[PDB]
Amino acid sequence: MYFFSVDPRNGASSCCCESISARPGEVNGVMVSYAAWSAPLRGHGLTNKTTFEIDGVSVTPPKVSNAFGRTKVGVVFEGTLSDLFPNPEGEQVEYEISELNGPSNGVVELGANGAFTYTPGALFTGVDRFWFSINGNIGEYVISVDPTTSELPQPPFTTPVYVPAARRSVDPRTHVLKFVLGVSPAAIPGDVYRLTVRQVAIDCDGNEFVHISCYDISIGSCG
Amino acid sequence: MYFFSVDPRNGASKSGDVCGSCCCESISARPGEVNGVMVSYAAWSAPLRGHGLTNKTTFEIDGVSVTPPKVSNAFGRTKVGVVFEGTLSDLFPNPEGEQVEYEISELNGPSNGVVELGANGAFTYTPGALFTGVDRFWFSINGNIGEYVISVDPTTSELPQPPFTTPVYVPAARRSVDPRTHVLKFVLGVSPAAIPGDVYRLTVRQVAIDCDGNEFVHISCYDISIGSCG
Amino acid sequence: MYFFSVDPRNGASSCCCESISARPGEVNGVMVSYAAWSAPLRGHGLTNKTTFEIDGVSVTPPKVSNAFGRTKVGVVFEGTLSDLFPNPEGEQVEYEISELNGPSNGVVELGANGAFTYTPGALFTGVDRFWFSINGNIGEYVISVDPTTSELPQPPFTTPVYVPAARRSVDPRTHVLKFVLGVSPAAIPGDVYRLTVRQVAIDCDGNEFVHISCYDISIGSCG
Amino acid sequence: MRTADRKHRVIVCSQQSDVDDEGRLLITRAGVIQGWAAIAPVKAIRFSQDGVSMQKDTMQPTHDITMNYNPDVNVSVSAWVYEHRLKSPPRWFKVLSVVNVDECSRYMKIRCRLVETSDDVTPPV
Amino acid sequence: TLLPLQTIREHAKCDDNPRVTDDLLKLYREAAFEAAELYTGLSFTPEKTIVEPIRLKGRRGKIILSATPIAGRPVVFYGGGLGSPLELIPRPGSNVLFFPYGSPDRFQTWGDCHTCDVESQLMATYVTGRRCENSVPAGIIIGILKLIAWNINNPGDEVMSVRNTLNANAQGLIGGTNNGAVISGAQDEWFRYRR
Amino acid sequence: TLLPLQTIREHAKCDDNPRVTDDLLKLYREAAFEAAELYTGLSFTPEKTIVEPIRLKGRRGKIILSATPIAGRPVVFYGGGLGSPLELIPRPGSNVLFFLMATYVTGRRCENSVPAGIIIGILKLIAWNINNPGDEVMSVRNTLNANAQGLIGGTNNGAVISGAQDEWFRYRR
Amino acid sequence: NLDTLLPLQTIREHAKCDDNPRVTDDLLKLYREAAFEAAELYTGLSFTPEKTIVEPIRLKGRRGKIILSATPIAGRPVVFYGGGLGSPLELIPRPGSNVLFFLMATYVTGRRCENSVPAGIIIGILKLIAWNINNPGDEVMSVRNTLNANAQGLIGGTNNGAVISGAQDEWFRYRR
Amino acid sequence: TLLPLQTIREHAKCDDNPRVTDDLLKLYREAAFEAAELYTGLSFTPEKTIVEPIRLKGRRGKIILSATPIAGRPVVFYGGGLGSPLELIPRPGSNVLFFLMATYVTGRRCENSVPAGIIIGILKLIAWNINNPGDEVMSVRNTLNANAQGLIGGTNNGAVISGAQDEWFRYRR
Amino acid sequence: EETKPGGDNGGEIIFIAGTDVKVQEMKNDLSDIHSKVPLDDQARTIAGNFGI
Amino acid sequence: EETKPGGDNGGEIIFIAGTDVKVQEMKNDLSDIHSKVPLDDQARTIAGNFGI
Repeated sequence: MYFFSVDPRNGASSCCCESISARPGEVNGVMVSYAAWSAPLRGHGLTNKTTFEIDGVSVTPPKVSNAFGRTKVGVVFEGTLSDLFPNPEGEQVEYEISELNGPSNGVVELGANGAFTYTPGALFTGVDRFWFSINGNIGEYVISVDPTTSELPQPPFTTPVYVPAARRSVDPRTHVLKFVLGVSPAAIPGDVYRLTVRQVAIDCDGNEFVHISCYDISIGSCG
Repeated sequence: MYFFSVDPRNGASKSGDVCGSCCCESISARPGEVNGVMVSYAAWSAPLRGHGLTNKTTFEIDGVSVTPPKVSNAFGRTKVGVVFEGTLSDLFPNPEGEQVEYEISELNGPSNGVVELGANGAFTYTPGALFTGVDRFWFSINGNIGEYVISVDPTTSELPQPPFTTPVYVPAARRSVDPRTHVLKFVLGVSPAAIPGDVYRLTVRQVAIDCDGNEFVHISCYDISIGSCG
Repeated sequence: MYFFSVDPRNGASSCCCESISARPGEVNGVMVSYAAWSAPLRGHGLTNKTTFEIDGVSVTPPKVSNAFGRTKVGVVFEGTLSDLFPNPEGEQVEYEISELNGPSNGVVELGANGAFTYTPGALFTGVDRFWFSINGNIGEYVISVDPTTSELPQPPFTTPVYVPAARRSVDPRTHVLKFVLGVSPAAIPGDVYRLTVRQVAIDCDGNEFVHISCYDISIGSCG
Repeated sequence: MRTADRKHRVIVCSQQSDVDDEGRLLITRAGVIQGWAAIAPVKAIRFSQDGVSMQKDTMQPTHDITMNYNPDVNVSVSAWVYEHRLKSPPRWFKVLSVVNVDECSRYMKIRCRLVETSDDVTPPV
Repeated sequence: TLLPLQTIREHAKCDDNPRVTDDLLKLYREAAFEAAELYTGLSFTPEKTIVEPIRLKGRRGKIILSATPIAGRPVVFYGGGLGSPLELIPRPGSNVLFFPYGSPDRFQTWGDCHTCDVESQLMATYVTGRRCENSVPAGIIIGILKLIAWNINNPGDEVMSVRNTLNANAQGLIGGTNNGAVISGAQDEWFRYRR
Repeated sequence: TLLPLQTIREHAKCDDNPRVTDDLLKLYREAAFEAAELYTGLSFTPEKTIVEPIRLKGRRGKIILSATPIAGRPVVFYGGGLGSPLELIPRPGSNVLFFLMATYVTGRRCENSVPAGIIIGILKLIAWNINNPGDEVMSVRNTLNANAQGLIGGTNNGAVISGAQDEWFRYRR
Repeated sequence: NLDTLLPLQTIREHAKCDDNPRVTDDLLKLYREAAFEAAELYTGLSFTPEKTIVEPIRLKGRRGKIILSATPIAGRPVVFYGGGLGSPLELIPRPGSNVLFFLMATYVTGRRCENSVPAGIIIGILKLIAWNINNPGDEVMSVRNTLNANAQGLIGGTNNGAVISGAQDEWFRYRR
Repeated sequence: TLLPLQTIREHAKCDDNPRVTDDLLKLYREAAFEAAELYTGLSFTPEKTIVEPIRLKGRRGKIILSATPIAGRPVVFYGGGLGSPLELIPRPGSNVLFFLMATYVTGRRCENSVPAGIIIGILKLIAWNINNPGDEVMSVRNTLNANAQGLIGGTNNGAVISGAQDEWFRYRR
Repeated sequence: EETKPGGDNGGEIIFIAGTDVKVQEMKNDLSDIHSKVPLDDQARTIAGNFGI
Repeated sequence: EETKPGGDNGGEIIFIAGTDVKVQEMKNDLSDIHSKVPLDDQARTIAGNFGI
C-alpha cells in the first residue's frame, strides 16, 4: 500500500511527480491524504468527483499482438496462437501458457505448435482471459462465452497499467482518498507511465475547488 | 490556501519578513487549479475603530507577460438534443509545417455531454438529453491548449455568447469578509489555457468604514505566477 | 551536460564564443546559468522567449546527396541508392547500412548494388528515416508512409547540427536555461558551427532586458 | 602540535634548472605539494630595502616549518617553500634540512631560510 | 550583507595568517546564525507545512503545537468529535493555545461493530517559517564574532573543558562544559537581549 | 551529497597525508551521521517497514511505537480482541500514542536536510577521531599527567570532549 | 550621535592601536556603537538621557505607590494626569529616587543637557572596547598568564570573553 | 570481510611503523571483536538457533528469552502443561514477553551490516592494545573517595579507560 | 512512568544500566495554606464581638 | 527481581561480585495527598454555616 501527502499549495513546501514502483501482475492500493490542502478550505470536505488519466512516456510497443474469440456456452473453443506473433527474423517459437495467469473458468490444452483448445466450465456465461507467452513476449487472449441466445459485448483489452472502474473511496471526515492501481501481466519492465489525478473539493454553498497532481509509475521487475 | 498579512500603513514595521525582489506579493499557481486566498486586514483596520470592513472589494487583473497563445479559440452553436459536428483544424494556423496531434484531456472534457475525437480534426458533441445551457471542453492541438465553447439552445430562439473565460480569473460572487476579525476571503481560478512561465498582476482595493459611514480605502497588489508543477 | 556561466555584463571580468565539442550521433544537453547577469536586475527572472540560430563557419559540403521517398500504409516500398553518390573519381561503391542508425518503424534489406526494400511497419502512418554510408560518406533517406487517403507533407531534411523545436526550459527561481543540442549522424568531423542565443529577462514591471551570446560548435570524432 | 597551529598556506616546490641560450641559467620552480602548515622563527632578519634578506652564512636556518608527513615524497636538497598571504608580500623559503619529528612519521620539520619577501616574486607554475 | 567577511576576519585576527578558507568561514557564519538568534528567541527555516493530529491535553484543552506556526496564520483543527473545522489564530513566540471548550458540533456514531465506534482523532494543519527578516542588533554581533573566532582555532581534537559544578561530576571524569559560545563568551553577551 | 570529501579534508587540515585514505574517512563519516540522529534523533536512516505487535499499557491504552513510523503515516492495528483493523497517524518526533498487532513504516532519506547546526558537530567529531585514537589517554591542552593518585579520565572519548554533544543539544527538548 | 562625545582618536590613543591597520574605522565604529549599548541597556545609567518619558502609573497600597521608571531630571514638576485624574497635578519629585508615594505622568527626563557623561562611559566603554579589540573570544586565559594546567576542568568560566575588566564595575559604582 | 587489517594500521597510526606483526594483530582483532559482542547483548556470528526450556515467572507468566530473537520470528513453546505448541512474535530489542520448552532463532547479525559503531570503538580498543603490553600501570581514578585500604584506585581496563565505552553506548539500552 | 497503578510493571524495581539518574522527592507540604493558627483567632474575634 | 514473594530465592541475600551497584530506597510518603488539615476545616465551615 502506497501513501502520499500532497502539497497544500501555500507557496511553501528530482522530478516533478512522485515515484510509484510496480511489478508486472500486481494489483496494489494507493492512499492520498488531501488533509493539508482541503482542511483550511473549510466546507463540506471532499466529493467523489475524482478523475484519472494514464499517459505513457516510454512504451516499447508490444511485440506480440492480442486477439479475441467467441463461443457458445458448454461448447469447446479452438484457436491458433501463431498468427499473433509476426517475427522479424527467422527463429523457433516456444509457446507457453503461464500457469499464474491461466484461465479462471476453464482449462486450455496447449498443443505443440501454436494450437490450443479451450473447454469452458460447465454452465458458465461471461468473459474469460488467459495470458500466453511467445518467446517471452506476453499477450492476452480474451474469450467470451455466450449464453447461447445472441451474444455478449466485446471487452476493452485491458491496458498495461490501469485503474479499475469503481473501487475508489474518499473519506470526507479525514480527507483521505483511496483507489486501486493494477498493472497488467503484459507490462514490460523499464517502461514509465504517468497518472494524473484531478480531485474536486466543495465549499459550504456548492462551488468547486479543483486540485491536480501527478505520479510517475515505473514498472520494474522484482518489485 | 494562501494567507497574507497586509501592511498596517504605520510608516514602520513594513519589513516584517521580506526577502526584497519586488513590490507586489508572490502567488504560485498551476494551470487548472482553483484555490482560495485569505488576507487579514486586522493590522490596518483595528486601530481605525469603526464598523469594520465592508463587502465593497474591487479586483482587477492585468498581465505583465502574455506570450500570446498559439491556437485560437472558437464558438459552437446548436439546438437542444440535436447532435453537433465541428472541425478542429482551422483553430491552429501554424507558421511551420507539422502534423496536428489533436487530443482531448479527460480532465477538462465536457460536463453535460460526450465528445468523440475523429481521425483529422473532427469531433461529435452529443449534448446530454433534457439539457439546455453552455458547455465547454479543452482541446490540445500539439501542446497548445484552447477551449471550445458550445451553447445548446432551448429550441425557442437562441442563447447568448459567453465571454471566453480568461487565463486567470476571480469569480463573480464567491468572496466574503468577517468584520468581527477583519479577514477577507476570495477564490483564485486559473484556466487550463494559461502558459507556464507567465505572471499576472492582481490588484485589490479594500475599503473600510468608520463609525458614521465615511470610507477608509486600502490598495495592495499581488503577482500571480503561472508555474507548472505547483 | 555542458554548464556555461554567462558573463555578467559588468564592464569587468582566444576567440569570443565558448567551445562545445560534439560527436556525430549524440543528443546532449546544455545548461546556461544567467544568475551573474539577471540577479542584480532584481525582478521576475527569465522568460520563455529565447531564440536560437545556427550558421556554419566551415562546412566541408557533403559528397553524398540525400533523397525523399513516399508510399502508403501496408504497401511495400522500393528504392535505389546508386544515383545518390556522384563520384568525382571512378571507383567502386561499397554500400552499407549502419545498425545504429537504422529505421525506426520498419526494416531494410540492402540489395547487392544500391538496392533496398523498406517494408513499413504494419498499421502505421507517418514518416521514417535511416542513414546509409556510401564509401564512408553518410547521408539520409527519408520515407513518409501515407495513411492511404490522400498524401502527407514533406519533411525538412534535418540538418547536421540542430536544436529541438520545443524542448527549451528556464527556471526563474535559479536563473538557469536548459536546451538540447543534437547532432546529425551526417556531420563531418572537423567542421565548426556557431550557435547564437538571445535570452531575455524581465524587470518587476514587465519591461524587457535582452542578452546575446554565442557558442562555437566544433564537430569532432571520438568525442 | 595541535592541528590549529597550522595556519599558513604553503606550496612545496622542487626546482629545475636549464641553461639560457644567451649564456645565463634559469630555475623553474613547480609546485608538488600544497597544504596547511605552521611556521616559527628561530632567528632575526636583515631586510635590505628590496625584500632580500641579508643573511651571511646562508646555511643557518631562520624559520622552522611543520607539515604533515608523507612517506613517498623525498624532500630534496633542491626544494622550495612558497608561502602566500592575503595583504602581505609572498615569501620564498629555501629548505636546508628536514626532521622526521620523533620518527613517528606524522609531521615533517623543515629547517628553511627566508630568501626574499616582496610583491615582485615569481609564483610557482 | 549583514556581517562582512572582512569584518569577521579582522575581528578573529585571520588577516595575512589565513586559517581555513572563505568556504568554511561562510559555513561557520551560517551556523553562528543558527546558534545566535535561535538561543535568544528568534527563528528561521522558511516556509514549511505540517499536518499533525492534535491530542486533547487538559480539561479546558491546552493544545501544544509541535512546530510553532509563524506568528498569526490560522491553524485549522478538524475531526475528533468536531463535525465542522475551525480556525485558531496563535500567539507569536509560543505554541501553547486553548481548544475553545464551547464545542461547535459532535458528529458521533453511537453503535457500530465494524470499528466499535471509538473515534477518529483530532487533526490539524499549519505552516512554519518566515519569508525573510534576518536581524542582528548591534551589540549582539560580538557573540557571533567570538563564536567564529573560537571555532576557527577549536576544530575538535583539542581538549577544552571548563567546570560548571565545583565538587566533581560523578566519576573520574574531567568536569565538563565543552559547548562553545559559552567558553567563547557569546552566551553572556546574548543574555542581555534575553528575557 | 551531505558531506563532500573536500570540506572534511579542508576542515580537519588533512589532505596531504596518505594515512587517511577515502575508505577510512568514509567509515568515519558514517560514524558521525549514525550518532547525530541517535543523540538528537533526526532519523538519518532509510525507509524501513516494521511489523510489530503493540501491547496494552494502562487503563486507557498507552501505545509506544518502537520505531516511530514517519510523522503522519497511519499505522494499522489488528488482532488481539480487535475484530477489524483501524489506522492511526502518530506524533511526529515522538512515539507515545494512545489506544494486538501493528504494522508501519519508518525511514528518512528524502529531500535532504541536516541544516548547519549538525554539520558543525559532525565535522568536529571527525576532526577528533582522525588524530586521537584510544591510546595515550590525555590531559589538559592534549597533554599528559603524573598524578600520584590516579588520572583524570573521560578525555580520549569522542564527541563529548569536543563539539557535537553540546553542539547538537540545541535541537533537543 | 556617538561621534561628538567620544572621538575615535580617543579609543585609538587609549588602546594604543593608532598604528594597527587590522582595526579599520568601520570595525572600531562597530565596536564603539556596540559597546555604548552593550552596557547601556544593562545599567548604562540612561545614556542618551534627555527624553520626555510617559508612564501609565499603577496605584498600589494605602499610601498609593506611584513608583516611576526614570525620575525627572532633578525636581522637574512631572505632571500627573489620566487614569482617574483630571487635574494635571504637576508635582515636583524627589531627586534621584523613582519609587514615590502620592494614573499617568509625562516628564522630561535626562540630565543630558550639557553632555553629562560623568564616568561610566569614559572608563567602562574604553576598557571594554580595548578588551574586545585585543582579546577576542578564542582561548581561555588566567590571571596575568596564558593557561594553568590544573589537571581538571578549566576555570575559564568568565575570563574567555566576558566583562572581566573594571568596565562593568565602574558601571556598578555609577549605578550605585 | 567486516574489518580489514589495513584499516587498523591506518587508524591506529602504525602504517609506516608496524610496532606489531600481523598474527598478533589477528589475535588482537579477535579479542576486540569478542568483547563488544557480549558487552552490548546484540548477537553476532551470522544467526544462531537456541533450544531453550522457559521457566514461568509471575502469576501472568512473564517470560524473558535468554537470547532476544531477531525482530519478528514467531518463537514456539511446548511441554510443561502446554498441551499444543503455539507461536509468539517477540519484542525487538528486548526479550521480556508474557505467557515448558521453547525453540527460536538468534543471531541479530545474520547479514554483514554492522552500521558504523562497533567498528569505530573496536578500532579504538585495538589502538589501545597495540601499545599497552601491560608494562606501564596506566590507571585512572574512580569515584572521589580514596579507598580506605589505600591503593592507587581502580578501573584500569582496556576498552573502558579508552573511548570504547562511550563509543558503543548509543546501542546499549 | 509506567509504574503507576495500572501499568506494565507497577511496584517493581527500576533498573538503570549506567548514566546515574538523580531523583529527589519533593515535599509539597501544602498543610498550612490557610494558616490555621492566624485564622481561627479572627474567627473567634468576629464571633466574640457578636456576643456568641 | 527473583526475590519477590513466590520466587526462586526469595528472602535470601543478594551477592554481587564486583561492580558495586548502588541502591537507594524511595520513600513515597503519599500520606498527605488530600491535605487532611486544610480539608476538615473547610468541611467544618460549610457544615457550621448550614447549622449542624
